[PDB]
Amino acid sequence: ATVFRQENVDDYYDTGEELGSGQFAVVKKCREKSTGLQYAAKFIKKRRTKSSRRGVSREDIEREVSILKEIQHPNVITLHEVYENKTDVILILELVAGGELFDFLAEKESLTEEEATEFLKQILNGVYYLHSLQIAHFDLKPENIMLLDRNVPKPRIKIIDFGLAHKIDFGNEFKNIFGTPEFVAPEIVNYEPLGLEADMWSIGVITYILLSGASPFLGDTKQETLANVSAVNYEFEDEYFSNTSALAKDFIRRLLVKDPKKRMTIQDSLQHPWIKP
Ligand code: NA
Repeated sequence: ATVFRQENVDDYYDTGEELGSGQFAVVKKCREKSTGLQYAAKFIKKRRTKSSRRGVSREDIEREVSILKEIQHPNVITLHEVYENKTDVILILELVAGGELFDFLAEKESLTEEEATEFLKQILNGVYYLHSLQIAHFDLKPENIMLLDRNVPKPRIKIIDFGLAHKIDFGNEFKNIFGTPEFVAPEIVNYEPLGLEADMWSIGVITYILLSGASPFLGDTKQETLANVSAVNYEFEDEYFSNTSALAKDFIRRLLVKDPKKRMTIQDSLQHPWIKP
């Protein structure tokens, strides 16, 4: 998939407001001239020279593009097209316009656990699909859980940002993953082999924040946060978890496990009685 479209994107699309700014990536909304349809345009700066640390290596760009090219599931973002100029690879992606799931839930007046599980189940449906493809996201956190559109009765969740996604064909991959300290699994912290299990840890962190609004492993410095992850230093603070069901804590307890091989699997969690009683 090395040679992308080499036309001027401005010839086929108009681009407007910024939607996100990753490092080495900016996302602008855009409208395809030929169809009227709107999309997100992710501009990934190529490093262009192996010595340059301003940009993303081609290998990383090709990895995200071929993982996106493979997936097609209602709970996962769709890739429409890819362009490449002399500075950027441009990913034309499905426009996800409902904002962050947590933003949306922040505006709810109330949230039972029951309501919370119907949004969480969507996340699990999309991860299940990814893992059935032996694809690990590695960057699962609230910023990458979007709503297609909030103004729908029950909105639909979209998993985004496949910049760390990997096909795990050997049962582990061995490389350093630089994710978000609060959500990466202990094995990412300790530069050990990584698998689908790491996403399961991240899911356990999300569920925690989702039910308490507190971050389980968050410390006063980046290294303390990492030390908390690796030590599995978290507690169900009664200040945040007094009215939280036991079945919910058992769910969380089985995902926040340092030994990945003992961590609950995606299909186990879909069968967990907190998810389907
Ligand atoms: Na579905």
